[PDB]
Amino acid sequence: DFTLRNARMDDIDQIIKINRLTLPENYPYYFFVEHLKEYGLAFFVAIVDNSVVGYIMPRIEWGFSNIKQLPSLVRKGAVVSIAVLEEYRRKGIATTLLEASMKSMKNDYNAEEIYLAVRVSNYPAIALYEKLNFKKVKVLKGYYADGEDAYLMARPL
Ligand SMILES: CC(=O)SCCNC(=O)CCNC(=O)[C@H](O)C(C)(C)COP(=O)(O)OP(=O)(O)OC[C@H]1O[C@@H](n2cnc3c(N)ncnc32)[C@H](O)[C@@H]1OP(=O)(O)O
Ligand SMILES: [Ca+2]
Repeated sequence: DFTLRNARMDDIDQIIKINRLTLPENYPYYFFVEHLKEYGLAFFVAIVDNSVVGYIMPRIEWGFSNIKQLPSLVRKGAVVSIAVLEEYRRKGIATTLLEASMKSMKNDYNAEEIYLAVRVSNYPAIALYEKLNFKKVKVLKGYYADGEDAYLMARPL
């Protein structure tokens, strides 16, 4: 009893509120907009009865691989941000969001790998990512504003 669709401009202040409720990393309005315009096909929301209850915001880029050691550039997707409102957690929504985004990154944007950063103490997200075959690649020391470390996590597409 949730449905998944691509995010639209009208979704964004609902998205921003979700972000502010669930996450310390609170991006300004234009940030969400630029990513919706640039990588929209992989940017999904989860809807319950006309309200947004979750989102995933993607990025697509050229960069060096986290999966293999090559001197040349590869096309990568990144999970910039993902959140599901507490009320609707453990229903498979974050899983459905990430799979939908990964599919688009692969098919619409020709990314060959995806990565993200997650707090070393965010054990629910880590568990989620690991169930989706994400692996720990690196520890990013003092990555977050409050000084906490991050796992850089990655997987092939
Ligand atoms: C920005 C970044 O890239 S990292 C930040 C991630 N987002 C946040 O921290 C915001 C606060 N937290 C949340 O919004 C959610 O808890 C999320 C995004 C981590 C997961 O949302 P959910 O919809 O509940 O995840 P989902 O239902 O798809 O769970 C799938 C699997 O993930 C694991 N998992 C998810 N949440 C938990 C949890 N609290 N405790 C233990 N395992 C969990 C489980 O193995 C779960 O499988 P199962 O429920 O069938 O046993
Ligand atoms: Ca985190």
